Amino acid sequence: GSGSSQCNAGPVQCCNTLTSASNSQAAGLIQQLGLSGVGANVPVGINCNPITGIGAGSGSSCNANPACCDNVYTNGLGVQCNPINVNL
Repeated sequence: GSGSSQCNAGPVQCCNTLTSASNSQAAGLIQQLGLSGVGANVPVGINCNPITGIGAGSGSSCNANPACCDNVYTNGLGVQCNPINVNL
């Protein structure tokens, strides 16, 4: 097991903050990568990494905010991050 059982759009992500692309944190990153097409209502994951360390929490989960994203860039910017159910 890799720990990425959830998320059909890729591997499981652990974001420092799940917010919208209208957030200054997100757009800062978005504009760092030069991402066009991401509107203000678009979901994004701030500082997201792939949760591939089984053992953190109840197994695989994020201490901050767990999400599934369409794309996650190495700066940690995720696009289209939907919140994962972790004892939601």
